Amino acid sequence: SQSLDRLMNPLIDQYLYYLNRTQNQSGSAQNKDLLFSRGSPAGMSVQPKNW
Amino acid sequence: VGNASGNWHCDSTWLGDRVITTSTRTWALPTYNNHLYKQISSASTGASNDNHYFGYSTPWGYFDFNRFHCHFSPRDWQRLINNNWGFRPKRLNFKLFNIQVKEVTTNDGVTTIANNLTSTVQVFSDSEYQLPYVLGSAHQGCLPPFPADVFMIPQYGYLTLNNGSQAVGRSSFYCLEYFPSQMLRTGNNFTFSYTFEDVPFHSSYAHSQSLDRLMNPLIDQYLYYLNRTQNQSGSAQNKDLLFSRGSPAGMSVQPKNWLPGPCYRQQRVSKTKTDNNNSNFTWTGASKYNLNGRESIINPGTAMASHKDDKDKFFPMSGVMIFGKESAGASNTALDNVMITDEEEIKATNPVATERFGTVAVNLQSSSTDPATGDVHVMGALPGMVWQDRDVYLQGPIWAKIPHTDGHFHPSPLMGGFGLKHPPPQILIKNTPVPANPPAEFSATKFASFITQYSTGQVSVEIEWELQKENSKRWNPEVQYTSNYAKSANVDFTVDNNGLYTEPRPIGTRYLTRPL
Amino acid sequence: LMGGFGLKHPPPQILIKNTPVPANPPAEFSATKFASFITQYSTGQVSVEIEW
Amino acid sequence: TTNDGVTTIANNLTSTVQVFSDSEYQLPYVLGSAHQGCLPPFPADVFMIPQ
Repeated sequence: SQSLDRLMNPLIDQYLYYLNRTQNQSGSAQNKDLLFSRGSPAGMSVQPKNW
Repeated sequence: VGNASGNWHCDSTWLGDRVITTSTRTWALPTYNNHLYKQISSASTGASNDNHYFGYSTPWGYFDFNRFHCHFSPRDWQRLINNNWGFRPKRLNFKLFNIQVKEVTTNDGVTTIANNLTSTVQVFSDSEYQLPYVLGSAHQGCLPPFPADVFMIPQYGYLTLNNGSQAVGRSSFYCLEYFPSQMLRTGNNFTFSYTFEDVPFHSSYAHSQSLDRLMNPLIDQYLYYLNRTQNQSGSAQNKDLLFSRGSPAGMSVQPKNWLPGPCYRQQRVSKTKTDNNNSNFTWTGASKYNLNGRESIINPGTAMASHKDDKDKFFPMSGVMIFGKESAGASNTALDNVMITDEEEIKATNPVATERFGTVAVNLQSSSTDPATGDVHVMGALPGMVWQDRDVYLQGPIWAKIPHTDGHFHPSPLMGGFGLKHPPPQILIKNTPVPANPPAEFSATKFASFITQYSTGQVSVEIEWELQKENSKRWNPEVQYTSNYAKSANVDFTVDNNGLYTEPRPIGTRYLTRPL
Repeated sequence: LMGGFGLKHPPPQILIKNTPVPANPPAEFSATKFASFITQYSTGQVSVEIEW
Repeated sequence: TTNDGVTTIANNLTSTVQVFSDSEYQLPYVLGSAHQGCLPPFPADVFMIPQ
């Protein structure tokens, strides 16, 4: 009744982070930089799984 | 009513080959979804066929302590590390007491809170694993690592078979109200005991030898191998076949007996942006798997080393555990607001996540320009493999329910920890709805006038951990986790002037050594 | 030096604390540190018997 | 609770106060220093508990 990639709770974020954006937008078209974000129902395909 | 329902049991006890940790925290639980179940999905949103979902939202909350720091203290975590080759869960004792149901009302700015003595809060344990298990996913809302802290109970929500923001017929909708639950008033309580299944000890040790370096550096081998196929002699090239036997001189060519662990190569990323390639390869570059159309990125996948040699500045794009930093944001946030784990004590058995596994032939040499040695970026299996698993961390996960299927492979939770067929069951809690004043004549319409109220109370969790003392005749001292004896304005793992507990950095468990 | 008796094991410290009672929480989860508590105090008697 | 000058005090029957004795001397002993906040020499007097 559940897909391996869809087990997490669709109401709670994760206390884990991951590399969100490596381009860094700001109006300079491109400016490298490193940014991270924590999992969320918003983006499930990028959350850390277990299997 | 006027009598305590339980005491504050929180402490640790060290007993030779066993340690018992007991934690107690104050919790708070608000009414969720206004006593309603709701259908949720990715319908009419940012879309993306790789982020679609279909599930439901329950008015229930749940207790979770799947984080190590919920039980062990920094000091305790240290004692465990510096002195034990391994450890495992054993028994579990859950207590729920001092139920305080508060009733709240507001009017014209005035907000007064009162006690609803004659109110109940429902609790039950899914000890049959009939409900969707959502503790395997490293979510927030667990017991605060700091005892004095107060936390809220996370809301329960599950997902089912979804077809792009649209469910199927074989999808499942569960009602938690269809479960027998124990109702508790202010003078009641709830206890529960659990027994962890038999699982292997966690590797709290680091190998003293590399898989490729086991042989005796003083003795040759009675085995030979093709040494040179060119044959030097002054004719530039003259074919011929020559063999030689292994020797300390050439260890990389000696016949071994085993092979490094599996490998699923990922892209490399430097901490120094100035060293990084341009563009946003976060997605289009990362490694992911394809599951029924919608493909998902791969977090810590195959247990592979983070960085090699000195290059401690590199790390897999999505092959390492990254924890927050108290004040860190949700979307933005730079390096100085995150903590990246360094899987290093694994370079002796497991390959490097960024580099290749090895090289393989691709053709023959029959008058054909040989060879064909091609790089390997994905392996797995092969009789003779030997590898270590991902290390656990103080703020890291603990256990994870092993999916019930026809088969699996080394069911070690990729995020680290223990894989349990029957893990600590989900403990669900819910405030009983108290309808406000009804009409004066019947109305078969669905009631919707409820008295807003919440509840608070304490909760105790006792866990017995079996240790595994170390037995090494290693002469030289060992590597130990220690605090910087140097002068400092802030003491690690404490509180600031504003009163806020912060965890300086993540801590592994592999410091002691053992011969491979 | 201030006078009295020197005890290796003197009368232990007796610590007391009011249990925090969180005020009405939100309607949706927030992993942020809770800070909305109901202000309250406590009073009572205390007896001490000593045989000299 | 207080509001617009109005200050009313009520009973929280369902409330608890925690107590314990450091009988193992694990915590810093601060009774050696002649501090104030002890039991009032006069029985009828009322005192506050030192922090």
